[PDB]
Amino acid sequence: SASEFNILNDGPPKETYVVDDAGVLSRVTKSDLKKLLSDLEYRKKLRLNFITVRKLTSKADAFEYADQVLEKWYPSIEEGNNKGIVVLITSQKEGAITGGPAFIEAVGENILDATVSENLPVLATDEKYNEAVYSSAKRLVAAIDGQPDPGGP
Ligand SMILES: [Ca+2]
Repeated sequence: SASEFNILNDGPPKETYVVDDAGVLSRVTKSDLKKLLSDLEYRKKLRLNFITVRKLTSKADAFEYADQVLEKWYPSIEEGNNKGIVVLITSQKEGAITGGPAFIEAVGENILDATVSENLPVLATDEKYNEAVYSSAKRLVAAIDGQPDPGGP
């Protein structure tokens, strides 16, 4: 699909932290994401990007595609070490999260697995894409900052 290709092709958003290809997020929430994530990057030197896509032309799943984006956008560990990539496939109500070792290590498997099995699928099923993405961003940030886990929906 032009979507699957564009997302890969266009590379990472170095000004915004979001590629809303499915167009399911409001400009206000995208502004709030940029603020939250630009602050995370300033403080912890971790660059977390969110990607929304309606459907994947290929048969690959969310995690497979997330990994494909990580490797294409950041083709070396020097570039990808502190990078995190969250994918949300809106039609499937499925999410995935991948990243470099430093990013993965900072979040922890507990929160990584919880965000993808709770916040993302649950909120998107209820058509709350803005909350799905922003609550996930908040939950991952809390894990990174060693703060109390806000929990899922
Ligand atoms: Ca799309």
